[PDB]
Amino acid sequence: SMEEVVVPEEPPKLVSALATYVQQERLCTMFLSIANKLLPLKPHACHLKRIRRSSAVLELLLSVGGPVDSSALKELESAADTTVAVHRVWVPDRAPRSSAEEWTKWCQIWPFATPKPRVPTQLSECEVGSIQRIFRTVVMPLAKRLRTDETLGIAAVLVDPSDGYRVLVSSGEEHALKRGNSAACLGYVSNSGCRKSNRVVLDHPVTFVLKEVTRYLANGMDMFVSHEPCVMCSMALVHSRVRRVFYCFPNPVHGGLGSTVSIHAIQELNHHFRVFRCD
Amino acid sequence: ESVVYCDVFMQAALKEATCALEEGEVPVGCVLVKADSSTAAQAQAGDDLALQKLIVARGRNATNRKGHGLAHAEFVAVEELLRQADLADYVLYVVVEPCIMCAAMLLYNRVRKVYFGCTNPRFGGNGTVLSVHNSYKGLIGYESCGGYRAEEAVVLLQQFYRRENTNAPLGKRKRKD
RNA sequence: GGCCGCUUAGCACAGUGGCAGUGCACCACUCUCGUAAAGUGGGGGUCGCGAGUUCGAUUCUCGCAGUGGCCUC
Ligand SMILES: [Zn+2]
Ligand SMILES: [Zn+2]
Repeated sequence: SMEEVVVPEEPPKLVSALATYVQQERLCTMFLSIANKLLPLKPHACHLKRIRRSSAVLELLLSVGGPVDSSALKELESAADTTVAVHRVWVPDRAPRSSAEEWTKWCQIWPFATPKPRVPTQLSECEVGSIQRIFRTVVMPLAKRLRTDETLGIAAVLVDPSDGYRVLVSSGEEHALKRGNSAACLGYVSNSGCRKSNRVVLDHPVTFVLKEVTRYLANGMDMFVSHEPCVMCSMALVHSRVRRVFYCFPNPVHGGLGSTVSIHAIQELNHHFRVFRCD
Repeated sequence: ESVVYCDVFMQAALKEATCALEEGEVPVGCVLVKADSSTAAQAQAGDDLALQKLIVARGRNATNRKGHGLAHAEFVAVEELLRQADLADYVLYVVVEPCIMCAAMLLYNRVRKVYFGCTNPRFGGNGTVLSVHNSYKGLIGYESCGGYRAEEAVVLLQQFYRRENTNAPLGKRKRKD
C-alpha cells in the first residue's frame, strides 16, 4: 500500500469575466489579433485559451477578470460591423501544476493554457513487491531487534534499484540513538526537551548510511527508512542526492518529509525528490 | 554578562575560508568560541594572541577530500570540539548562514547562539527556511543575526567557481574561459 | 482472410481546416555549500505517401506503405 506524498493545495476558484458570441470564423481570426493588440492577457490571466465553442455554435470570451473596455468593445463592434452582446462567465484564479486529474477537473468550464502537467511515473507492479520484500527482509526486522527500551528503533537502508533492489548498506545496532540522551531524540520522539543531553549526537541512522557508500554522492539510489527522516536527514537526502524515500511510520513531533516541513518539495533547493508512504 | 559579535572572531572565521579556498574546498569556515568569551569586554581588537587563543574549535568545508557529501564546516568543528574532550552551549560564528542540516544539528545540541555573515538562498537554515525557532516542544531554540562582513563572505565564495573543478566527467565539466 | 486502432524534430508524446507543439536531449547561457545540480533562451520537422475536396488539408474524403491488439488458417 504505497501512499504518494504531495504538497497540499487548494482547489481553484472563479472570478467574473465577460464573453460574447461569434458566428463566422474569419471574423474570429481577425478578432484574435485585434484583441491581442488591444487587450493583451494579464500575466495572472495568461493561463487560459481564448478559443472556445458554445455547448449548443461559437461563443468567444473577451475580458478576463473584469468588465470589458468601452473603447475596445466599440472597436471590436466596428470590426464586426455589428452589435456585440455580453454574457457573464467565470475564469480560474488559481493555477494547478501537479495533478492532471485536478487540471481536467475544471476543464469543463474552461481549458487551461498550461498543458496537462507532466504525470510522474506511477512506479510499477513488481517494484511494489520488491519494496515489500525489502521491508519484510531488512528495515522492519532491524526496528524489531534495534529496540529494547534503551535504543530508539530507527533503521535506514540504501537500496540499489539497478541490481534487483539489493541492500548496499544497512544501519546496525552500534549506529542507533539512545533513549536517555535528548540530543538525538528531539527530532523523532516527543518532549525530548524535558531531559538534559548527556552526549552530543552528530549522526542519525540515516546519515551513518549515507557516509558508508562513498567507498558521486549516492546519486540515483533509494532509501527505505522506517520512521520518517528528521529535518537534518532531509538535507542528508538533499545534498547527497536520492531518487526515492519510503517512510513507514511518520514523525509528528518533527520531520522533514511529513509534519514540520516537506523539504523535498522546496522550490529553491536543487534536488527535488519523491517520497512514498508504506504502512 | 551576555554574548555580542566580536570583530576578531569574524576575522578568524573569514581568514579560515581563504585557507580552505587555497586547498580548493568550498570557502565556508566556522569558529566555535567559548560561551562566556563573546562578552562586550572582548569586543576590542586588543590582545590578538589571547583572543585567537580563546578560540575553542575551528572547521572548514571538508567534503572534497573526505568524500562525505554531507559534512560542511559546522559538522566538522563540533567533531573537533568532541575530539579534544557537553551540550554545545558554545557560540558559533560562521561565514555563510547554516544550511538546513547545520540549523537542525545545532538545534538538537541546544546551541546558545549562531551568528552568520552571509545568507545562502539555495541551502539556508536561517534564511529562506527558518529552523531558528521552528521546533515546538511540550522550549528548544536558538537565535541568529542578519549579517556581518557579507562582502568578503561572497567574494571568497565567488572566487571558487571562477577557478574550475578537477574531479569531473569530461562531458559534464565546464571549460569556461 | 477479416476487423479495430495507430504513424507528428535526435528521442518520447500532444494537438487540431487557417500559429505547426510539449517532456527528455545533441548544445548554449546565469548564479551564494562543486557550478557534476537547478533555473533560462535559442535551433532542431517529408506531420506514411499519393489522389480527391476546399480560397486553403497534418487534420476532412479514399486508397496505398508501415506497426500494434484480437479473430480466422
Ligand atoms: Zn535525522
Ligand atoms: Zn551547512
